[PDB]
Amino acid sequence: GAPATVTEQGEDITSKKDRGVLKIVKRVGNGEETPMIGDKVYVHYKGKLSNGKKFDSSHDRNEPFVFSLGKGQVIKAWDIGVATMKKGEICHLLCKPEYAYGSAGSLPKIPSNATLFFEIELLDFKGE
Ligand SMILES: O=C1[C@@H]2CCC[C@H]([C@@H](CO)CN1Cc1ccccn1)N2S(=O)(=O)c1cc(Cl)cc(Cl)c1
Repeated sequence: GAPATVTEQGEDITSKKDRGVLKIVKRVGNGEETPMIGDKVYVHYKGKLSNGKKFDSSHDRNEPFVFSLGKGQVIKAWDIGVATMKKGEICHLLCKPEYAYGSAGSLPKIPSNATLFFEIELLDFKGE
């Protein structure tokens, strides 16, 4: 399925080239611009664990997830991955635990040493 495909065929987008964050662009976005550090970004997403279970979805809340990029408000894989996205892009992101919740996990939903899969749509980004 999609998690296997990003694992096997995704691009390593880490600066360290440690295959900790892998990406496939699923829907090509607009032009060339990507958000910059500190921008307010609006996304829709769904996340899955490696046992196949969906653990979260913004779509199901009927409102986007909003954060300021590059500030550690989200897991490292998201600061790295969303920074690569164009407006309107949809991507798949595979996040090894070192770029997510590590050995601690995040109870109740995220176990220890969890590789996470996301589908992310970048709706908008704006400077404040
Ligand atoms: O960094 C995150 C990432 C990436 C952005 C989208 C979500 C948000 C909103 O739930 C949570 N965070 C930040 C965060 C804040 C507080 C505790 C743990 N993580 N998550 S997430 O991995 O989907 C997530 C979803 C759910 Cl339901 C619980 C947890 Cl612990 C994590």
